[PDB]
Amino acid sequence: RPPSAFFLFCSEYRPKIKGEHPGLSIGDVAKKLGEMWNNTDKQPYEKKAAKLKEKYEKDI
Amino acid sequence: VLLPGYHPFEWQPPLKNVSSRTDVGIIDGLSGLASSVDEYPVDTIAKRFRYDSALVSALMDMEEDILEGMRSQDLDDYLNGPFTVVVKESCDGMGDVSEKVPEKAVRFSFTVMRITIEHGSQNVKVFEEPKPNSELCCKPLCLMLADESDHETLTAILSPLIAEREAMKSSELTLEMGGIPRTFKFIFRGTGYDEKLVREVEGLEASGSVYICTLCDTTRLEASQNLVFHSITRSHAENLQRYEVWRSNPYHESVEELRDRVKGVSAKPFIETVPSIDALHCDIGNAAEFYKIFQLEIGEVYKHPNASKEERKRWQATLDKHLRKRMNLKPIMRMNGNFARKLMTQETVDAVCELIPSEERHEALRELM
Amino acid sequence: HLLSLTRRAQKHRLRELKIQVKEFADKEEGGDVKAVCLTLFLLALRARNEHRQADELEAIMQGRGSGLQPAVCLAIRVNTFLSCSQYHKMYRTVKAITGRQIFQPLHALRNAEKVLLPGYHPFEWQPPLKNVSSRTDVGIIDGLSGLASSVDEYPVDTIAKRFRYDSALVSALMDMEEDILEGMRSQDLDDYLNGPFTVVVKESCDGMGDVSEKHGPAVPEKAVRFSFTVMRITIEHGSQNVKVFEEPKPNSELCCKPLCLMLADESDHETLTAILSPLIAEREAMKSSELTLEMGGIPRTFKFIFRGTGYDEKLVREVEGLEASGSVYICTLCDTTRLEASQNLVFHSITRSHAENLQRYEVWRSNPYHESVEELRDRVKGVSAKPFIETVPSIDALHCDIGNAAEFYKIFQLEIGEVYKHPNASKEERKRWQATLDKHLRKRMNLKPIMRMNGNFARKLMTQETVDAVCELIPSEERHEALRELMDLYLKMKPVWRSSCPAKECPESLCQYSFNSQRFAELLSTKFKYRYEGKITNYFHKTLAHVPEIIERDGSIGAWASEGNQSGNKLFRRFRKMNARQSKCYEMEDVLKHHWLYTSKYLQKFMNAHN
DNA sequence: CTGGCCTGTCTTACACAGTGATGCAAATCAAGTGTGAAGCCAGACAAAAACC
DNA sequence: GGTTTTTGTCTGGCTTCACACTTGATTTGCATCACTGTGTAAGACAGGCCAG
DNA sequence: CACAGTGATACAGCCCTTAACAAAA
DNA sequence: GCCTGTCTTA
DNA sequence: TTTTGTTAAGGGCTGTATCACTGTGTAAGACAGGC
Ligand SMILES: [Mn+2]
Ligand SMILES: [Mn+2]
Ligand SMILES: [Zn+2]
Ligand SMILES: [Zn+2]
Repeated sequence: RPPSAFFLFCSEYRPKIKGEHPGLSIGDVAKKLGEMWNNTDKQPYEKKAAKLKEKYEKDI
Repeated sequence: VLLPGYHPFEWQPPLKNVSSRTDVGIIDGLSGLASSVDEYPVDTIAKRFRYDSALVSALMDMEEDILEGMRSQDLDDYLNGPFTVVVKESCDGMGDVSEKVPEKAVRFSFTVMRITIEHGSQNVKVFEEPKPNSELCCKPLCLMLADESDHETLTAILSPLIAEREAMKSSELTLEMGGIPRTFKFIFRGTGYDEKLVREVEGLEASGSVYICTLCDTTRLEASQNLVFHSITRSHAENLQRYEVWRSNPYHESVEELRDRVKGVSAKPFIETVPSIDALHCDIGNAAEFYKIFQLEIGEVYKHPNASKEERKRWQATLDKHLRKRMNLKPIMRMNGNFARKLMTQETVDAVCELIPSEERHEALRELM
Repeated sequence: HLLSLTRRAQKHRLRELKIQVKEFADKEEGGDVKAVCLTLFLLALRARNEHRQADELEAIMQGRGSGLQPAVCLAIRVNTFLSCSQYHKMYRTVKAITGRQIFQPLHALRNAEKVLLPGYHPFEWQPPLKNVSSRTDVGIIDGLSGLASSVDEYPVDTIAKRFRYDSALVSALMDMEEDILEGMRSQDLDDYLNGPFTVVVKESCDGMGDVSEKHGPAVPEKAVRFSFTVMRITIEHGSQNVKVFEEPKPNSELCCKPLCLMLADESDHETLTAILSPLIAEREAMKSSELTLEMGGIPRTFKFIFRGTGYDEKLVREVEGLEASGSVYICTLCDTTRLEASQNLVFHSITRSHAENLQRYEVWRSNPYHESVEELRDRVKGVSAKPFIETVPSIDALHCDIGNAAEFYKIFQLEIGEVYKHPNASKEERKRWQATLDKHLRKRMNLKPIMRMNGNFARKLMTQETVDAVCELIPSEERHEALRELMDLYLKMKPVWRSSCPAKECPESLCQYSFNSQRFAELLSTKFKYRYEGKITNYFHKTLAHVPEIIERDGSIGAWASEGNQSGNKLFRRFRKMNARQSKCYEMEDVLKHHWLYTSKYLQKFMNAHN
């Protein structure tokens, strides 16, 4: 399956949030990511998501 | 494993006229009925289980429920003290079965209703069926292609099962569950018989008779006048002896005197039933009476003793129209449960009082409801 | 026993072997106690003939997941006639007890249905079809095709549903995509090649007799099924036409894709033409265009050839304007009368055609040479109503055999009675002749007598052995010679009408068929004069007169038979009982969609997976 | 010689079984990983138990 | 009584999952729809025994 | 009638199981 | 030198 | 030095090919009304 826009975003923003706070838990890191991304700009994420979606659709 | 005839068991004392072989499964429902051209013509095919063998298979089926119920009553798994099994016995014809002439079928079946175990001198229930009237727990005993009004064939096929059941009525069943030998004794209650089949197997007359009740000796006139003070009187043995009285005419009476003497038992009974009533029919009978009272209170029949057919018909039409207007009740040619359910309300009585002049009669109708 | 005791106990009882095994593993297998014990136990399981538990252990150690694709779930559901409720019970039960989701839920199967049904893939017609919509998302359409239903109009008493003919052709092609690609591969051609494919579509239509379900006072309910069967697909690779697909079982109910289902009488001409005319119109329109459709990523083009051979004689005559079967004009291929056909045995030719028949109806209607009804009818050769479907009437291998055997049986009875020598005979004499023949066939040939003509009596009776048998009952042996030669000619003719490809299987039989039928009829005319009454059957007429022309027209006989659709009715009823909403408008389309799915080659591939 | 009136067929009403579709709520998936909970290991040995 | 077994005891350091948290777009679960055919049984009804 | 299509039943084909060489790798 | 449903079974 | 094939006689599960058996659709003739 292809990842949601938010999901590819999360994979790309893992290193930023990690470098600033190294010991943040998975609950904490994901809570942050979701909160700040939820407050947001995010259209290229949805674009990449749609592209990967139709790419996976083609895959039989 | 799941069919009758697999597990071993014992009857103490051995059942009267029943084989002791335990590996018996499906057997011919004709039970050796003669089929030569000289004999009576056999127009039916039937197959059955031996009644005890079926009881064994049914208990073993529910083994898990019995043990878990024993646990749930804070009793020990290994206890073996006498279990009492209550067994609803049932019979009905199944109408047209044909795949396409009518081909009718009778189904003789049973239902395990309750299993109690004795600890000290309390009878603690270990199991009881949640859905007693479900098709799911109605274990089939004998299936035949015959008319339930074909008395000769019906008796010929069903008499061997009744013999076996009579035999089990005075014996104990030893049966191994979870490694431990357990002991069961049975109580048979033939409550699953609609009225026509009750009357047929208990030697009574057909439903149009004056002897309207299969619990008591009332006549239609008696039950109409007395109404409430009646008691359950009839029993299978009283009916066998009333048949013998009809047969022997001991006091040399005429046919009408004899019929009054035996209170309708003109044929010999051959099944002991437990005739009951359906909650549905209670509702339907009450609702039919209330419907007639409503239409007659609208027409005010006490003031018009010589009212003609068409005047009463217009009374009925008035009641139908107003019930459609106020309670959204489609008029009915025949009576059913949903009609009775929607009509037997206090608000319906208010709706019908809206058409009754005298309020003194509103009091009476509302108290009746 | 080991398995009675607890883990601490079993470890106690096995410690010695555990130490020995650890030694063996470290010295030979690099310390993999897990793998060595697994292999020991698997091979022990195989030793006790308990392969099932060993394979299950193998699959759980490999971790290979068991999950059926929703398309396979649909294949099973369709091909075992499970309703949605019954499938749901089985699904939820297997999922609850194994914890794993082996079967897929019902919505997944519905979605997988969408792919296999008409109206899913896109396509184009070049040039666009005349009077046919270009929309590609059309599925089930109302079979009345907007037929007026107001109380003023003619009363509409039928329910029908259909697919759009082009749309159904697209769905069928996409269904057989894998077979087309595999067929190109097996012919040493390329998967990606797109050169023009040609599709030979066999068209069919039959009544399904009674369809009623009844509790006696049986009100009949007849049905008509309009179907098509992809017969072969070829590709032009040179000046050569390579056969990349050929339907293996062309008369099976498996490949007879339902196109229109209607509850109406095949003899009810007004409704038959009202329902079928839109289909015929789409079929015509497609005859003048090329279909482009994407398969495996490559657009392909398809040219179609519709051949209406699935019509039994009654329906042929009805839709082509001819008279009813009792007419003097017995053949639907030529203008012969029964008398003409009985006197002239072999020399007729295939002269009727849809155009001629349209023409003859117009002649009948306008009466241009102001003729009496007998003269007009003679002029138009029995075409007294306007045809409305172009068909290609044929014969099945069965009826050739049947007609020949009926004639040989009658000849046997008359040769036992020496009618060549005695002209007259009472009813009793002929009855005793037939009793003699039936007794003697039952005695020496083990042949049961039959009161009604049938196929396998013909098959078993048309043997030289039976001729020796019957010759045991004939006085003169010149007549023995005559019968042996007549049966020899029969046996020289039979391979042509029975084989699947007579051009390849029996080329000499096909080449000499016409000469042999000439000699056959000449032997009947010289040494069997008595069996001439001016009567003959269409089956015999077609067998002696039209077999070579029909072969040259179609390549074969036995494959365009009337044999299979006797299963259809059964199929129909089943779907109506167990897989159809119980409402007149919906039940029809549910039967249609289920019948479509039942015919798809995709799911049939899943249902033959073991091979 | 003709009723009323006590009886087995007839005639539809009527509930409802169960069809494929539908529609909305609620799991579910997918990623990251650091935990905590959990059965197991080894060896000398003694309880609570059945076998001669 | 001796001679055979089951089943415990004491640690930790191990390996192998489940849970933790978020978002929102799929996928499942489940009850429901509209709808007639069919069985069942509540009716009506002609019918024939018998009396004025 | 022919045949479809039921549950029961008979028959054939399946991969092995003993030792040893040994062919491919 | 008839036509054409209905019916009977194989 | 490490993987598989192989021989021969022969022993159980499993898969499918029938059994027997009747209902049933289709159609092949028979037959009778066109008062
Ligand atoms: Mn009943
Ligand atoms: Mn036909
Ligand atoms: Zn009473
Ligand atoms: Zn011809």
